[PDB]
Amino acid sequence: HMNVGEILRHYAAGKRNFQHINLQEIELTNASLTGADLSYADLRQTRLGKSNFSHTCLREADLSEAILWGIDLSEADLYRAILREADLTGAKLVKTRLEEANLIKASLCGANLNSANLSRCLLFQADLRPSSNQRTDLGYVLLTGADLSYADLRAASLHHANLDGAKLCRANFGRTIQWGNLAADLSGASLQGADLSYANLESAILRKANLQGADLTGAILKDAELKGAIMPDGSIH
Repeated sequence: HMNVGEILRHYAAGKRNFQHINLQEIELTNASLTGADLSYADLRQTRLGKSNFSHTCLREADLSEAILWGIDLSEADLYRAILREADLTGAKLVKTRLEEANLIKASLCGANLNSANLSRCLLFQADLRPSSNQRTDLGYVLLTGADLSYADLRAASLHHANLDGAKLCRANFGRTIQWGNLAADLSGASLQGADLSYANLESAILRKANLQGADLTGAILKDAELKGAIMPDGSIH
């Protein structure tokens, strides 16, 4: 049941073990707790904008409805963490470990998720459209077996992303007029056995993407860039 001065004093003193601590609603904007162990901690509705939580342990922590805009979570371990409806707009999520995390209704607009591990995460209705500053970067992200049903990925960059076995039902990979009319760019991505049914792939860039075994039932593929893509049947477009 800990306040700002308490945690800042303890961390300054060299304390790193904050497992299970209740920090609900705390404000730590612009501050650093880098390397702290916050496994199993309660960070719900915290205000952590622009803070430095790089290399933190946040295994199975609860950050539901937290304000995490522009947070640095690079290389943090968020294994099975709960980030339901968290605001991660413009967050740095480079090599962040988010395996089996709950990101339902989260905003990740303009976040950098380069090489992040979101294997088997829940991303139902998440917002991954551009922020006012940049498109969302999911280069080399692992989204294997994740569920992104209804997620909004317009203009997202997904170069070499792994979406194998992912559920992408009704996900939006189209252009956004707000951001240069850029479509989602899945160049070189793998979507083997993915469920793309009813997904919007209009003008999506699918060059050299692997769609083998994927379900395209009802998907909108009008004007998609398919050159070199492996089609569901294994043929090369």
